[PDB]
Amino acid sequence: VLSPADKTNVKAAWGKVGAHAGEYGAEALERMFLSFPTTKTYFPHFDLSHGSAQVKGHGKKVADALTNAVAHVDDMPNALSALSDLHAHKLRVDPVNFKLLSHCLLVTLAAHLPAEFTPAVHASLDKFLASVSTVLTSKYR
Amino acid sequence: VLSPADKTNVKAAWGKVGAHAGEYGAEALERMFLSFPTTKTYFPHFDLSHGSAQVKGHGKKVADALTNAVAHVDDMPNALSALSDLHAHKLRVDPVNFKLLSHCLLVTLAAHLPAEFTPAVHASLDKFLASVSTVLTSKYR
Amino acid sequence: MHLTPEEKSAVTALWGKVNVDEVGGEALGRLLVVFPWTQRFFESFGDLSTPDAVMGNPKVKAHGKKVLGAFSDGLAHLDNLKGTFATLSELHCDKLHVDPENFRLLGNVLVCVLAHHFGKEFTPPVQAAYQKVVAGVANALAHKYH
Amino acid sequence: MHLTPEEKSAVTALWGKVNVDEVGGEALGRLLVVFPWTQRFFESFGDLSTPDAVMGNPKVKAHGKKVLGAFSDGLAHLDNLKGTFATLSELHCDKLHVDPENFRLLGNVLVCVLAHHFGKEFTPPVQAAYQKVVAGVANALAHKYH
Ligand code: HEM
Ligand code: HEM
Ligand code: HEM
Ligand code: HEM
Repeated sequence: VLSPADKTNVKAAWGKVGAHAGEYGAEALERMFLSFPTTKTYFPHFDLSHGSAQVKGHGKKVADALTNAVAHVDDMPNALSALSDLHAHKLRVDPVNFKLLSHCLLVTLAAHLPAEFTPAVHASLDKFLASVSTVLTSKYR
Repeated sequence: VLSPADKTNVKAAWGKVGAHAGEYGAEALERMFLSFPTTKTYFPHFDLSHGSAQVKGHGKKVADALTNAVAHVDDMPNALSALSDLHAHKLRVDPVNFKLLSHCLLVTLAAHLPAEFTPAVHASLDKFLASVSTVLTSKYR
Repeated sequence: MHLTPEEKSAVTALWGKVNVDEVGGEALGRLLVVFPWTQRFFESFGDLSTPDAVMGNPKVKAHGKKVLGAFSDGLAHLDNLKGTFATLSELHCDKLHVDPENFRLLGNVLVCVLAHHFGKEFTPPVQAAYQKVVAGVANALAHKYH
Repeated sequence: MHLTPEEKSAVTALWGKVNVDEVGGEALGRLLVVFPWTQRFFESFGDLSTPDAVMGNPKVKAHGKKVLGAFSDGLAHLDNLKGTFATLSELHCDKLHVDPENFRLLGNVLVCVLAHHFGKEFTPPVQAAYQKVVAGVANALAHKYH
């Protein structure tokens, strides 16, 4: 579970993301596609080329959802219900892939928020992404 | 989340285990040690030889805890508080390992409860070991 | 493989007693039931709404036999799984879009089916040799992903 | 270890800019902080009760430097990691009893550390090369486990 400390950390680091969330979302996807090519099996229908608008479009969607979970940090299961349903029932992404994206999101943030990406913040952001992933996978079986 | 069917399935299957749980505990560890030798890193102080009393004893211990978990299938978090503590603050076993013992446990039940190890029961037991795993690693950080 | 002559012989000898028809059908069906999300690739098979509907689905049983078939032939090239599954690796990537993680789920399901079937015969040492093969097979199949 | 020449040049160019003393301490400290369970191996290091107590612990810094030291040597033998890491693999298994999953956690933390330090210079493609490298090293460190 996320502690008050964690919550503060997350709201703060995410606070700094601001308006770049969209671009950071797109970037985390590309990093993921390049480092863990097996994740590409879920986007057979996408143009995964560099600067793909589909990827841009998708990065924004992911970022909006994360931004929504930060806004509702005390009621994530409910704030993310719909997305939890979609993933469990339609997309059916294998659970192991959540950890891969999480990882790429952490790399992206680290690469953009050097002053904020402290050990303490890093730890909080990692527990956070793990919790989002848990929610999104909760209705799988 | 364990459905009512699942809870039923589990209680049934474990019901048949009966006075052999200890032996099945011991057998599952032995299978874990041989199939996933990296798991042995947590038992440097044990004699991991076949039929070792240390392994046997530990087998009982684990089996017993599972029993207690089936019994409090409705309140696992509470029934295993202490165990969650021990693992999070003392043993500190890496989370990946729980999935390995869970698998060796299915294999063991399967090999001993042919009639009872139906597809639906298999699914339930898996979910159950998963839940048990979540409980035991919930206070890790 | 990093199989011991002894480990090779154990694998080989149990396999001889396997009904691929039955084990193939059961392994694939169990997969679709335990890990419901793997059903995403088999929508055209029909009703997989229940264990019963999965286990009974002929399309499932027949796909299961095809898969264990190929697996079975791979046990004859245990010293070059890579070269045996190369074409199948490309297919799975480029045509089917199957996440290699699926190969690992099945492997473990396979092991549970063998234990189920052989009881006593499926000893810790025999399971150990099989775990190495399933891992080996999964790796070979995933080898050509890009 | 499928490092294309261009992947290998990229690993090597960036590694040129690293202060192993520094990166070593940061990577190890951060591991102990993000995945506190890993602190099980260092009860003789003293106070690891808070982030500052960990990050600043003279023992953690000195150990980090040692670790990254061995890793750097690894980077000069990308061709023979298994060979390079064999006595270390044995030691970690037989004497230290370190679960190999620890090697993968450290690799991921290291990647975040490099991102932290190089910012924009740590491009998607450079990360992908480093991902292959930390995995190759973790595999080499686990090769002698039994
Ligand atoms: C915390 C991590 C994740 C978040 C926040 C997230 C969120 C989302 C959102 C907001 C959408 C779009 C739904 C819509 O159409 O409104 C989506 C779709 C999708 N996601 Fe997830 N997702 C996550 C993890 C993953 C992972 C790890 C994968 C696979 C590697 C994945 C695969 C997909 C796919 C294939 C789609 C559909 C895209 C399309 O066809 O346009 N997701 N996700
Ligand atoms: C299925 C989930 C598990 C359950 C229910 C379980 C249960 C237990 C129990 C009941 C004990 C003994 C407590 C006591 O001594 O009073 C124990 C101790 C221990 N467990 Fe866990 N365990 C689980 C998973 C694991 C795994 C996967 C590992 C490592 C691979 C592990 C490593 C240990 C160790 C090293 C000990 C201490 C042994 C000793 O020194 O006597 N446990 N566990
Ligand atoms: C033991 C590992 C596996 C082996 C040896 C294997 C082998 C095969 C073979 C031989 C085919 C026949 C297709 C052809 O030649 O055109 C096939 C098709 C296919 N496999 Fe795999 N497979 C494996 C695992 C999986 C898994 C785990 C899944 C998904 C859960 C999967 C999904 C499929 C699908 C969707 C097809 C296409 C069948 C069709 O055309 O309807 N495979 N596989
Ligand atoms: C890149 C991966 C790693 C490398 C290259 C590496 C390298 C080393 C080296 C060179 C030593 C000293 C050898 C000696 O004492 O003779 C050492 C010791 C040690 N390593 Fe590793 N290491 C790695 C990862 C880890 C991790 C991730 C952990 C624990 C999470 C760990 C735990 C230890 C411990 C506990 C010692 C002994 C410390 C002492 O003197 O008390 N190592 N390692």
